[PDB]
Amino acid sequence: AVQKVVVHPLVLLSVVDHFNRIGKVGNQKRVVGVLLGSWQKKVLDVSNSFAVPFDEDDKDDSVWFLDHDYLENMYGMFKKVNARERIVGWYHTGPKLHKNDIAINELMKRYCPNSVLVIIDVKPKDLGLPTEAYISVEEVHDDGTPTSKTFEHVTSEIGAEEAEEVGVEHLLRDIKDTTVGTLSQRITNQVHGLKGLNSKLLDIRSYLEKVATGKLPINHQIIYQLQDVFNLLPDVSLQEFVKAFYLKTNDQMVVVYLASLIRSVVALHNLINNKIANRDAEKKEG
Amino acid sequence: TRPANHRQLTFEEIAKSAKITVNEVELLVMKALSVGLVKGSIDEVDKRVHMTWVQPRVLDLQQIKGMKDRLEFWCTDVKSMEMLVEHQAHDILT
Amino acid sequence: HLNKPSIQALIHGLNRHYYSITINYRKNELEQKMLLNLHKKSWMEGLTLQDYSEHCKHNES
Amino acid sequence: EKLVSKSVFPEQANNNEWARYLYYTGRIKAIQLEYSEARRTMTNALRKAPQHTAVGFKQTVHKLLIVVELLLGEIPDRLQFRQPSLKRSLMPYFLLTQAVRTGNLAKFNQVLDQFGEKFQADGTYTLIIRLRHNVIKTGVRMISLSYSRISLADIAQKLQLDSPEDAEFIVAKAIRDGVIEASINHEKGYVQSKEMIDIYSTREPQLAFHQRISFCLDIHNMSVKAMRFPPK
Amino acid sequence: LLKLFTTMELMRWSTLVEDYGMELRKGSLESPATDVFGSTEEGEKRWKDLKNRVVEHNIRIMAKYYTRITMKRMAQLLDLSVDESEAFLSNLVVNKTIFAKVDRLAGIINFQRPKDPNNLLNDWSQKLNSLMSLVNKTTHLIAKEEMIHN
Amino acid sequence: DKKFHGILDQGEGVLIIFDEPPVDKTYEAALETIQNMSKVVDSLYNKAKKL
Repeated sequence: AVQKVVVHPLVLLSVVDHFNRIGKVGNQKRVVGVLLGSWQKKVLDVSNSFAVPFDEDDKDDSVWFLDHDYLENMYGMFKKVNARERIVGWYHTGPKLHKNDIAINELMKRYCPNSVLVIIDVKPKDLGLPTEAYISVEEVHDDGTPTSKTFEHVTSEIGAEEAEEVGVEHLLRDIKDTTVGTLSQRITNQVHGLKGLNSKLLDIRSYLEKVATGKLPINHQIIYQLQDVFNLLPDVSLQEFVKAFYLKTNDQMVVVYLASLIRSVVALHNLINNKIANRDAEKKEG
Repeated sequence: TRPANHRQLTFEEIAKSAKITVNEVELLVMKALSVGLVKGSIDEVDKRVHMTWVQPRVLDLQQIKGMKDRLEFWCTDVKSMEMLVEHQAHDILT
Repeated sequence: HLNKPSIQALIHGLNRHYYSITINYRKNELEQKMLLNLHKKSWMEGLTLQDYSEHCKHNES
Repeated sequence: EKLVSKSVFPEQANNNEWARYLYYTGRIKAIQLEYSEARRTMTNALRKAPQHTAVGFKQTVHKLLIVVELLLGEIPDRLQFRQPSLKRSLMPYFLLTQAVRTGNLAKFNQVLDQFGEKFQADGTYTLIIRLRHNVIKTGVRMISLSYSRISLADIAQKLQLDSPEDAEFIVAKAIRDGVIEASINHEKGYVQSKEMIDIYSTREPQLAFHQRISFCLDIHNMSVKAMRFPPK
Repeated sequence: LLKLFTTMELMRWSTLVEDYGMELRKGSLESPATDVFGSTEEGEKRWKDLKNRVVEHNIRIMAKYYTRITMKRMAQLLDLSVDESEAFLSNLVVNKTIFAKVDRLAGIINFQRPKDPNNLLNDWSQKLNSLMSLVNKTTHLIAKEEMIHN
Repeated sequence: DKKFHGILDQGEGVLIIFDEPPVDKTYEAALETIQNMSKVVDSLYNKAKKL
């Protein structure tokens, strides 16, 4: 299995560049490429990705051509350039999975048994990461249900190395927020977290509506994960917790009051100094 | 069936539901905690059993509908709080 | 001329055998909204209450 | 009172003008039975008095504050009476406070006999008569502070009331008058004072800190706002 | 018996004796009873020590599960007199084996350590963080499910 | 005498024992800072005499 996938910034700019160049000349939905990376103990670290020619027919959903010789030659070239990178999976810019993704995953497994599909969306979404690493799982499902190839999910996160970090910092030095918890950025982040929570809850509610109406199947799994979530609710308004939280709020407010007093005294001292300076300047004027 | 807020279970209620004597409820709840089916705590002075349940359960379409409307209430509350914070901190938001 | 030559490049032959060319970085959105994800901060980070133990310790110190 | 209710005093006024207005509003409120507001306003006016510049204003404010506080059920601080400038002026008020605290109605009557005309000329005779007929409030407040479950008969005995039923009437009137925080249990006839609760674990400390922090931030904003920066 | 001493549930001394006294002390031709629990003086001393171990295990189970068990119920469940049970619990507490606060006035044996406000709010924060993480994971699985069943 | 912490209640007779909350040094520091700032305000009073 793969416990997590780290997609370095270059993979993303390579996948944005491939989508742009293919889209600019002709029009093609989705963009398929091979992901190259190194294996940690269990955390796959994707660093580079190269394009692979890929024609598909959306209508049939079973016709798709992916170069074998082209992929092998590209991998040989990259091994000559840097051999520490072995094939670890494939990426396609298509926002949603596709019915033929399983065959492509098997073809990739032909080159790497532990293949991770990272769906690198090229549409900027303000709520969430741009990667979603998927893996192929064949099981018996235990709970007496038909088994199929499917796509198990693995946590994805975007890291970077020193060189990529330096490049990113140079690139985003004009649209980057200051590092440090300025109150403006803290309040904005809290608002962003509220918005993200609202979006996640809306997605969960839409899925629950679909399940209730029958449009989608009752999982019998993960659903009780939502039940566990609903059990883990804080249960505020308990008397003991209310007293403790009031104690904490007052303990913080006393420090805030001391800070406000210090700020007021400093401001008053500065005002006194400025007034005396102005008066002295006026007196020395004549 | 508890409203998820009054999670405390009276000893009489458990005795009646499970048809177990007054003194048998202690051992029953202890076994439930031991096997790994409940992660709460038990109190004898008030004869109420604290409930913190981790073991999940299968659902029914009616149960799913109830969960869906409860989550709708939760998301409406979250949206209201987000709107309040955003409107009250427009100047500082940036 | 809104840029400056470097003593190093000058010593090794700048404006003598080699001449520098202004390097402009062609950056676009999509390629700048994807790179603001290296450290984007999850929604959860903006709702985590820190920990009250070290928070109290920091306030006291 | 109509003028004060309708007109609004500018916040950015002189401290001395604010003190004079506070004294006037305090007299208006005290004569109008808003005793707590009168006490607060006159204490603020005394606080905002011009350090040591106006003796007479301090004298009058102290006298009226003493009268209003005596009416409200609080025995005033002795430092005021012990001060050098206010001693002779407030001597009759010192005697009045002595009589009120001791609870001797006869002492109050002889105090009025000697300095009644002085109280009149000071414009506080009516308030002094109100105190003469409200003296029992101070005793009830002292009993509330001291005891927690005082029996009605015992409270009547202590406040030299004639009968316990009169004590019950007076105690209920006090529970409204903002003087006591007890709850009579007429089933067994004892005055059960409200049990004290940990204020810190409640929200009141947050409210006090909010008021103080708002004042500090406003002071900082006002200070940085002018800054008298000269024209270069 | 060995399994019973590792299971996290109360074993009553009366029931344990009724079940294992014949098999542990006397034995039979098919049950060769050992001399560990024999009728000799050392046998009785070790039998009392076994009862002490059983009561200690019972008290440990209560401290792990209960929060406030009346003295009467503790004595009943440990198979001991009220005063003797209180003395045993006090001896255990003094040695620091287990945490307890014997409120002799109301017969309360409260086990929970005092809940400092910092720890309570920390537990609330941990619950909220777990809820947020589980919500994100369920959203990821939910997106997967919507993706698959197009 | 600040020995073992607790309070007696002769009404019925018990020896209650508690854990003696520490003191919350933060409030002591805040009070000391308040005193220091009060004396700094006094110093500013000494100043500002020159207008």
